[PDB]
Amino acid sequence: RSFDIYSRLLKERVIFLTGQVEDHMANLIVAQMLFLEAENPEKDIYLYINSPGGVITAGMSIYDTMQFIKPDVSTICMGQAASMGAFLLTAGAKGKRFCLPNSRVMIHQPLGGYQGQATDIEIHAREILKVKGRMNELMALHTGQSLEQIERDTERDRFLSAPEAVEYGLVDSILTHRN
Amino acid sequence: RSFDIYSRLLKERVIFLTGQVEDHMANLIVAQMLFLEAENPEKDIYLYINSPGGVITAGMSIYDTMQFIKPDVSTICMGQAASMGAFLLTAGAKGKRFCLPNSRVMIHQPLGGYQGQATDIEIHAREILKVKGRMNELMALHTGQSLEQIERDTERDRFLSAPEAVEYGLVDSILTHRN
Amino acid sequence: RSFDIYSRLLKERVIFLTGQVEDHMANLIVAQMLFLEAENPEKDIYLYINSPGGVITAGMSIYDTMQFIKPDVSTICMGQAASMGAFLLTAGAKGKRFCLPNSRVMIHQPLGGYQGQATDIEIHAREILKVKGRMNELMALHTGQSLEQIERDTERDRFLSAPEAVEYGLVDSILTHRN
Amino acid sequence: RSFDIYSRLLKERVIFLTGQVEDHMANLIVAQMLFLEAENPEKDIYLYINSPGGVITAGMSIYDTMQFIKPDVSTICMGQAASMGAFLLTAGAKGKRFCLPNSRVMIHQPLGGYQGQATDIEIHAREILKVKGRMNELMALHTGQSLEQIERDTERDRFLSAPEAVEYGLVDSILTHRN
Amino acid sequence: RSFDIYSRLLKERVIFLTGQVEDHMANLIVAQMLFLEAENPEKDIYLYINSPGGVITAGMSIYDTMQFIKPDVSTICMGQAASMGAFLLTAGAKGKRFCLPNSRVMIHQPLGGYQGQATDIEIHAREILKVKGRMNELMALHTGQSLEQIERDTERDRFLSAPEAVEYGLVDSILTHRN
Repeated sequence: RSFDIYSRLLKERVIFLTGQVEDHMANLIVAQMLFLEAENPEKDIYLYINSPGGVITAGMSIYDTMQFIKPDVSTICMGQAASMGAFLLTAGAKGKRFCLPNSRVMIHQPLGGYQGQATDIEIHAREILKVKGRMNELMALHTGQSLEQIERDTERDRFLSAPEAVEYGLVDSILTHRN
Repeated sequence: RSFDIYSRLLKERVIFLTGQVEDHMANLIVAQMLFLEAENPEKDIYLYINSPGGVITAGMSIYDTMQFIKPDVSTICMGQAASMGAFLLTAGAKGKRFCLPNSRVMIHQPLGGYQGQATDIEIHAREILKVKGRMNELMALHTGQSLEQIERDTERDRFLSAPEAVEYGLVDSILTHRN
Repeated sequence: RSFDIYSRLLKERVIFLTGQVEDHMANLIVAQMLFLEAENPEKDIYLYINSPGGVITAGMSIYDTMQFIKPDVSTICMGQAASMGAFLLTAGAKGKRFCLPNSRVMIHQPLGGYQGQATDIEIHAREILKVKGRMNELMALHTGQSLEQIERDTERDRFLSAPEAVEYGLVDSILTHRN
Repeated sequence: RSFDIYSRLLKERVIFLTGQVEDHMANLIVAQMLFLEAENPEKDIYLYINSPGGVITAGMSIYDTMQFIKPDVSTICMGQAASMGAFLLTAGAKGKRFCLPNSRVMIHQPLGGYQGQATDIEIHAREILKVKGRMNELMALHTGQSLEQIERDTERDRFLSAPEAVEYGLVDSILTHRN
Repeated sequence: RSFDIYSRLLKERVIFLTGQVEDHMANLIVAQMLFLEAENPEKDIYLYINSPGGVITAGMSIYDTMQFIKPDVSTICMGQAASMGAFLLTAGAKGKRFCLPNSRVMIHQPLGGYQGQATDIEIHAREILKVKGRMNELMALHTGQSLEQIERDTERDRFLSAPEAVEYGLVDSILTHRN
């Protein structure tokens, strides 16, 4: 009886990624993902996305589980998919990634901040550059775009309307009307 | 019986949109729409609106779900419908957008801001202005008012009574007594 | 059923170690493991990790549990698993420790701090060294390096990507894709 | 018999695929497979492969036919399997793909070339890419690697030894001695 | 025996049209058909096609022959069927035109060239124009589309995947497995 709306939508194999991406909320998407694999490792899974990004590693826990699990993971971004939100979005299974008409996307680069000794600082700094780069490769690969474009387009906050994210390979098309 | 009051009204295809428009409440509304559509994609969906407005990207996520789903979304304004609230009110299926007798409407332009490097400041400013356009075009369409007209009317706050709102074209008519 | 997704997943014998490691969530993990050993001391027990590190005594309460129960413990890594979370990872039963593709490890030495009289400062100072003392050996032993290598490698913060993770013998291998 | 050693070995349901891959020698493979199918639809077919690759269409006419026919087509790699030779190698029935101890494998992306007007250059440029894309998907399937693991690794000539090719999902096992 | 494999297959009414289309390999195809019509003028005849195209007149001796003989020539494309190749594929008996999964099709208008006195060039180009006219007509026919539609689609090389091919009307369906 729509006792719990989301639990109910989990029976249509739909999952919601909303807001701040961080460990726990991420973990709750993983746990859903896995649960759906088992309930049926053959049917498609739905990941709706309206988020501004967040802690990356947490963000990556979702990503790897989207690949790891048997079923294809379709993604539909509504409202906004930014930074890490844009990533998991374009990480949907090819041909199954969407954008509602006025949703909007944003890309940019790994953000961070360490504090301590010079020695330690080079350590964590070298690390963020590696991640900055991997994230760029994994993005080059899901978008079909060169490492040059990503690198340039992601050095600074960059926005895309629904048409443009399609035109960029980020999502495959625009769902305008449930026909 | 009436355990959970809202659940039961969701069974009468009634969803409430109350207060500030932000990611998590806007998301619980979209899910209500998806659930209602899944249960019966033909009967209209009734959306009551009493909100002061809020986060645009969160609003649009509601906007696109409304226009997406096959079922028509009848929007009803009680109390007030400001900014993103008015926006969503004027987006109910043409013909089924209402205002209870004393609800109130106000409209304006997007509010926001950035902080950072001039370069980054310019990217974010053309982006909110890119949205201002798209938002103004969309207003024009739903109300029938000309783009160029909605602009003049949105540089500043503009209040609308139920009557003037019927005339501005934001709503179709006034609901006074259940007949 | 699917009231608590973590509850349901606990059925497939899957336990999650998530976020900061401390006395109460650690214990919650200790109980889930104990609970499984009762429901089948023969079937494997899965333990997902995405921890940024935590407290030591509490970390051990777990460790010592993974070693005390009869069921084996396959640790899988998603997102990250620093400090105590890298330990517990490489503490999984041999050949059943894994790192998803973009997950990341990071190992270092026991952080702490004390306050008060000199006599006691030495007392707790001696004690911390003994803990690092004992921590390093166990790392060597679980990984395979020499109490000296491990030693080196953990004086400062140190990262290892998924691959570099196996090579150092922290994890048996990169848990690729549900095949 | 021995009058014609290959004809004699076809009787034992064995087909050799040797050297450059082009329409004609490929047609002959397709014709030996079609022919074996017609003689006995249930018995395996052994496709020995020692090729440096060649023309992709010519090969695809061999991959589709391989999959299409009812019999299981086991693939044995001797000497070398590169490019289209490695694709076809990995395309044999699951479990029934092998390598001899010193077979060496090499995978890489598609090669092509067009000459003409920019407009036409466009079509051809984008078709070669559509092809690289379908090709990378199929290598994902038959290997278990993720679409992104293959685009990554085939981005450039990658050499795999017998055990690495087993360890990678290209072939199922290494045949050393007949027993 | 299996001395000649294309012969054994001929007995199964299978004819291969491989690579370049020209008078002599065309004439061989044509005679193979007349032979199968005399054998048994009722049974279908299968024609596999893996060809980049070729000389038009040589192609029409094949086309006119397929239509002329009582037997229904089913057509099945492996690898690729470009230009006159694609023309012939779609010229197969109705409902009896196929494409294996990853075979590809390419369509386009007639190519040619003359050398001489203006008058002769006039008489010759006029002619290549009559042929384009008839080539397009016959394609509209066999595929279902309309004259206007083809000429549009065919002015420049155009690629079609097995699916797109069926969607377009060149082939009736995609053969995937022997059921």
